[PDB]
Formats: sequence, structure tokens, C-alpha cells
Amino acid sequence: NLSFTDQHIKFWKKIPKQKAYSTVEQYGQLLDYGRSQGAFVGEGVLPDTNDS
Amino acid sequence: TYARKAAFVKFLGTTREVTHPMTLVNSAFGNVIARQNKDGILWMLKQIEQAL
Repeated sequence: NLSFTDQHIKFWKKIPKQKAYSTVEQYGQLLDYGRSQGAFVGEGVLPDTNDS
Repeated sequence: TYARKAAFVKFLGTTREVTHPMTLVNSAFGNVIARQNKDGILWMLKQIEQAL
């Protein structure tokens, strides 16, 4: 052959492949761990709460 | 007095189709070809009942 081979296609052979089960695929993301606040508390003191 | 009669045979039909990606995705309610065949059979039964 005087043309390209499968070795000349670099992006297709490097990207990982996963199996799909439907025509619409969904995924989730974790954006943040919580708001910025103090983390030092006294002895026997209930710390504050936080959300993601 | 005698007579000789004749009756003519008639034809009924319907067509069902399923696309290729529909056969590959994960589908609830079981197999899709069987479901389409059952729907076609029931529709033909209703049509025959009304044509009678």
C-alpha cells in the first residue's frame, strides 16, 4: 500500500472506549466540596455544617 | 330449479418495521420484535372482526 495505515491514526487509538447502552448517555459531576469557613473549634463544641 | 354460485378469495395484510439502533439499545418490556408482532396480530384481528 502507498497510503496510510491504522498506525497513522493516532487520536483514535489513544482515546479510551466505553460501551454505551442507549442513544442518550448520562453522567454526573462533583463541582465543589463546600464553602470556605473556619475549621478550628473549641473543646466540646459542635462544628458547623456544610454542603457540596 | 338449480343454481351454481362462486366466491372469490380476498387478501389482508399489514407491515411492521423496526430500525437497527432500536434493536441494539437496552429496552424494557422485553424483546421488541415479539411486541411488534403481537401488536400487528391484534390489529389484524380487529380489522378482520370489523370487516366480517
